[PDB]
Amino acid sequence: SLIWKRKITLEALNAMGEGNMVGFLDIRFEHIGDDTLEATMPVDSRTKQPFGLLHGGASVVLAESIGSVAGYLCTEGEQKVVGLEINANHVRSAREGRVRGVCKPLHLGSRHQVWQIEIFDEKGRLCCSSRLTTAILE
Amino acid sequence: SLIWKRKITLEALNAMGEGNMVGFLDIRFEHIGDDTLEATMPVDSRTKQPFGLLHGGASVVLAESIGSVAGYLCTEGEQKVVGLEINANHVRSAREGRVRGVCKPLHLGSRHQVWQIEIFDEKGRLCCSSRLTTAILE
Repeated sequence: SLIWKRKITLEALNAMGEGNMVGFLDIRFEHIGDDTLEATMPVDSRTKQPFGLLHGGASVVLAESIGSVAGYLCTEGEQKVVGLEINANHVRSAREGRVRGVCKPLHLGSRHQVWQIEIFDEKGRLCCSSRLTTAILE
Repeated sequence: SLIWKRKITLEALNAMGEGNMVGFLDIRFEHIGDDTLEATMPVDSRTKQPFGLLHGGASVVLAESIGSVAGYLCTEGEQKVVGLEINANHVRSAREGRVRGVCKPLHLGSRHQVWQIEIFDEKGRLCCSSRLTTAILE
């Protein structure tokens, strides 16, 4: 059940975000499984909408940040991935703590990938369910 | 045609984002047409992915931020809107300057709305095309 083509530590994964949006929002990769990737993100002033709830766009930032790196980790050599389409349903609000995105593959093709990212609050309740489609670039 | 059911100034729209994600990303509402709403956002360390390009999630934050306010402005009284579903197609990268989101209605119903937000780079080229589906809550 090992999907990755590249090895990475959590440390090197987290180093990527410095000085860009992932770093700005304190998105933190927490777990690399054989076939899943997890990261968390705070529900705070940088990720809230004007009414004090997690911004739906911040959930999508989290989903795309995880899916894009998972996609890259399933390519090899100088190959890369480019995001084509992302979609999400917002099913429950969040207001505090950190939310966790859990990313698993739906398709790992030679030309495209599809990733499912589900985002949960600290009580394990689903707050957002998303899918990302990428193209592989040679 | 005039779609709005509430009056608001640009200054009042821009005040909403102070101390939350919209303000922190320097998202700025710039134009209220009779049937269109426009805001801009910088491509910088707050909105880039690790390779110097506008993060696709940042495009979705911009789209959801504009569409949510647009939706609200087409309701009345104590009604509000909640975002249900969002999708976005990433069609061109952006690397610097500001991008501009342009939000227009696809459908305004009594109980749900569908908004389209197109995001253009500083040269007017389409970079992201998104749809936001909202519910109107009493």
